[PDB]
Amino acid sequence: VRYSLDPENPTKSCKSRGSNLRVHFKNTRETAQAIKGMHIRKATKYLKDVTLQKQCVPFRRYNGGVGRCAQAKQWGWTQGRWPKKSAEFLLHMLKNAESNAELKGLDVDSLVIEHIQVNKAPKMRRRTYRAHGRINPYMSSPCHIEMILTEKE
Amino acid sequence: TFKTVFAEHISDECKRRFYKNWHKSKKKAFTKYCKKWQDEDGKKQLEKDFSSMKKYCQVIRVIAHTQMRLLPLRQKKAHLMEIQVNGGTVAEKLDWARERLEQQVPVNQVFGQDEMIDVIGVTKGKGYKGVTSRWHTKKLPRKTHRGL
Amino acid sequence: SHRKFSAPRHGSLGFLPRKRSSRHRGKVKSFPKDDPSKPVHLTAFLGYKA
Amino acid sequence: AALRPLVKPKIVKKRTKKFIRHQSDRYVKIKRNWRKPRGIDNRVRRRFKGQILMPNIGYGSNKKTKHMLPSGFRKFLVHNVKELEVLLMCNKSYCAEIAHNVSSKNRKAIVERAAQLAIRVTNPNARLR
Amino acid sequence: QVLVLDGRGHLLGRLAAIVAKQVLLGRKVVVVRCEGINISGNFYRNKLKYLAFLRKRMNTNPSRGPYHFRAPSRIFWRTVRGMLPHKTKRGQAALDRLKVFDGIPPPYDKKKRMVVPAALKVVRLKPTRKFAYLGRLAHEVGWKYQAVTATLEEKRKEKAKIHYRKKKQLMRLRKQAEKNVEKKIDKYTEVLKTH
Amino acid sequence: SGRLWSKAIFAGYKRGLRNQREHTALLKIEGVYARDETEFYLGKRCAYVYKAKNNTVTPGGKPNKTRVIWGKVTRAHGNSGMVRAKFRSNLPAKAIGHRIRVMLYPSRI
RNA sequence: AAAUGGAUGGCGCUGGAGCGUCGGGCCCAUACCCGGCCGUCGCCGGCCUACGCCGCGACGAGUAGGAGGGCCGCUGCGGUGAGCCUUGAAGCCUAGGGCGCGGGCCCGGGUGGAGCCGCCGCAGGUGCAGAUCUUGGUGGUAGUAGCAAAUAUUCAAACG
RNA sequence: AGGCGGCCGCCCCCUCGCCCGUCACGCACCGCACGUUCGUGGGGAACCUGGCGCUAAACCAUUCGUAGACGACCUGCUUC
Ligand SMILES: [Mg+2]
Ligand SMILES: [Mg+2]
Ligand SMILES: [Mg+2]
Ligand SMILES: [Mg+2]
Ligand SMILES: [Mg+2]
Ligand SMILES: [Mg+2]
Ligand SMILES: [Mg+2]
Ligand SMILES: [Mg+2]
Ligand SMILES: [Mg+2]
Ligand SMILES: [Mg+2]
Ligand SMILES: [Mg+2]
Ligand SMILES: [Mg+2]
Ligand SMILES: [Mg+2]
Ligand SMILES: [Mg+2]
Ligand SMILES: [Mg+2]
Ligand SMILES: [Mg+2]
Ligand SMILES: [Mg+2]
Ligand SMILES: [Mg+2]
Ligand SMILES: [Mg+2]
Ligand SMILES: [Mg+2]
Ligand SMILES: [Mg+2]
Ligand SMILES: [Mg+2]
Ligand SMILES: [Mg+2]
Repeated sequence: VRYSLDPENPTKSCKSRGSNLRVHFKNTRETAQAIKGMHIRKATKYLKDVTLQKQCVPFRRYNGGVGRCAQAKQWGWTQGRWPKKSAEFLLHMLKNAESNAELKGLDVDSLVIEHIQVNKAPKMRRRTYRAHGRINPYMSSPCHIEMILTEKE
Repeated sequence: TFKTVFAEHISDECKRRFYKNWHKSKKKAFTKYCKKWQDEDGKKQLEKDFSSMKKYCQVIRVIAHTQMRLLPLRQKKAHLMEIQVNGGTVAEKLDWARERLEQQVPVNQVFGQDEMIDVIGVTKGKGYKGVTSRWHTKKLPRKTHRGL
Repeated sequence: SHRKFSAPRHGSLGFLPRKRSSRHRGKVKSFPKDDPSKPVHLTAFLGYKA
Repeated sequence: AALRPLVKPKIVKKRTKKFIRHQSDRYVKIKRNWRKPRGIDNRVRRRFKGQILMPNIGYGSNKKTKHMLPSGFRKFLVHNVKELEVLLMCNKSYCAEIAHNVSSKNRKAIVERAAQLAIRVTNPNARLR
Repeated sequence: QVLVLDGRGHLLGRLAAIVAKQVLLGRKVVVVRCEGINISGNFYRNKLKYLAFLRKRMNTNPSRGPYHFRAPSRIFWRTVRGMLPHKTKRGQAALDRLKVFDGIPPPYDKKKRMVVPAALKVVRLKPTRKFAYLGRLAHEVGWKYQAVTATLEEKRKEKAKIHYRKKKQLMRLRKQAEKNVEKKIDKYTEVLKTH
Repeated sequence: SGRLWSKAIFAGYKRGLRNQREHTALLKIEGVYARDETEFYLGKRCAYVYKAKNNTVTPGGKPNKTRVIWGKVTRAHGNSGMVRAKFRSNLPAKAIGHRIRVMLYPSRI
């Protein structure tokens, strides 16, 4: 499999992938824009604080009908939400990226996330029952997740 | 607003008004200004201001605050005001203000009995309520589908 | 059209921008006009409703 | 600086825009090819100013300089050696151009034979090792 | 570069026309003393026209719609808005080039002030016609700053009277100097070629 | 030292009310306020001078930010001394209200 | 004297930017003139693809409709190109280079992995924006409405 | 809506700080544009340099309830 953004040098770079994992695409995109470009220890502390709701994740693009929070003013934005499950899956992907840095034998402290990406996946269909005896589909929207991490100097 | 002059000492209640988080703040508001009052070269630049203030201004407003130590509230922040002095000429108004800097002003010194005196405040809070409780409009009768 | 029973209109339109105030200490919109004849005095106070 | 053909004048094209189809900007199910709008209301047919311009016979180029490359030759496609050797008589007006499905092994032999016969080849240095 | 125009005894529409044409070409023009602009016609009709203009407003939300400026500088500025193509991004740069000031600012206390002759009351109005004062009109309609502007204008006229005596003193000294001698070697050539 | 060119302000295009004619320009030119006055300026040349962040020149010494579009005066235009002009490439129409140099080129005294 | 706030177009305009009489200049449409270029038509000319070649002159709008031309295009068939290709064809993409007034085409670059085209004739189920078109897919609406008929759960431990 | 304007006393130099006249060179780049400018323009990223100083404040977490649909708003949180 390939990756968008072939990195600057694969010697100092490690990478990770997630294929067909049951999350929401929109929540994972809005939390990936929160993570992207931050150091890895700050990102791990951040995604441990998201699941305990001490610090939030801003919503920027998919901002429809999302209520306000006080914690959003760190990001210069007015709308925030605390996705548990997206933060858990992205924490697991960061742990896999940590283990791949361990296998390639790098400086485990000074990684940053140079590139991250989330895109939609082939969705699965259930169905509901709406009035006058009608059927309407009820479909998920899982995502594929790429991340490319690079050593800071 | 021409220029503002504050007094030689500023109490902790006013400093707590200037700050937001007194627990976090290092109290550093108004130290260099009091040092300007203290030193002699500061006074020369300071006494030049009251010479200019007599010359141009129509209105002099005096900044004061409440003593929160006497009150049984929990707030402990002094509220600041502007109080326009409606006395005579600007010279004696400014002499009155510099004569009474850092003094207490009792209520009996300004108001008097039987004086018809207006009140300005902020009303009660009743929250985001509806039309019939806001504008005192009339209820629709019982038979109305979707709301009365 | 021609409502057939004219009512005094509810509320006042003069107070229309109904709004939480920008300040909870009630500021003074205007102080009364001075004269040079009177001796020097003040015109305001703070108070606490009990 | 290759062959410098005969006298070719300052070519005028009268418009260089390759005229677009009406409402092809608004959709992507309309490709960019021109097609005569035959509506009963259409502003392009009514020729309102500020709308697009229909191609017609007035925009045509000069018969002296029709089908002229800016180098000064008229182009002519070629597959192999014999069809290259037909231009042995008229090289100073008609340039050769090797077709896209000619392989490199025969393509270098064609460009070498053209270099002997002094015939302009407009894409001589593509698809090499 | 800057055309500093006076406003006493000019006409509203004429001065607006000349400023509006000069501002589209780039010469940055500043209209000073806006309160002294005279409007032709009887000023009862002038307040009647501007009062009906106040009556013209949107009935659904008066915040969105016709802003009725009351200061006379803003009156003249709205009149020049009505004559420049402001919805285009040409006239918006033109209005940003244009500046206007009721009263006189401290740079324009001392900068020299031009007077447009094609817009003067003296030139345009046949003398038995009635005119207006835009200061009178603005004080009747909502501009609450006449009593400040009158005081400041008295103050600056008092300062200009103390400057003019000094300048006339210098000119008396230089004509005493030209009454003295030994400039006359050059003055024959100068009178031959237009002193 | 000293300025050799006369000052002129680009006023717009030759136009009707609705449509323009972009192959010709108009020039309000300072010091000229009469049809009789705008006769000396026929046949002179005009140049538009501007800046660009690439570095391209003519024999004026060294590479500069400066670029210039040339052209020349055709004929008088109206009573108010305004002057038609034709350039080699048409105007950017950025220059409405920006000064176009009128040079003392073809002097005919 | 009429209902939302508004219309000599607006701003405005009074030794006029109004009314009536006029003058001298000045502005400009695809109209006119001059000049270039394309096509149609006509009148020819030459014993130079004679279905080509030049020359002259007048003219060119257009729905319903009618003809002519198309070295415009798709798919197949006989003939032909000592056609083209595993040293890379078809198809696809392309801020690349061009041609034609266009229908469209040619080359460059990258994918791609086994067939493809030019010309002269021939034959068609032969060219898409629509038909509340058919089938297949995906958006905005949107992480929103909504997971509320019948009272109700709480603590500790265990396996994990 | 003021930072430019002016005076005085001292400081190292100019007595060509301007006109008329004598004298000879300076790139004379051999016909040619975008030249002269207010510019030691305006803004941002950094690099070495001497001198003068400075050692914070928001927002969150929490608490209040004069305020709240959520935000927003009023407040408290010194080791006495
Ligand atoms: Mg909501
Ligand atoms: Mg259901
Ligand atoms: Mg059923
Ligand atoms: Mg309440
Ligand atoms: Mg009912
Ligand atoms: Mg007020
Ligand atoms: Mg019709
Ligand atoms: Mg009217
Ligand atoms: Mg036709
Ligand atoms: Mg295969
Ligand atoms: Mg083909
Ligand atoms: Mg093909
Ligand atoms: Mg078939
Ligand atoms: Mg069919
Ligand atoms: Mg279709
Ligand atoms: Mg159709
Ligand atoms: Mg349909
Ligand atoms: Mg469908
Ligand atoms: Mg859908
Ligand atoms: Mg809702
Ligand atoms: Mg919901
Ligand atoms: Mg239920
Ligand atoms: Mg366990």
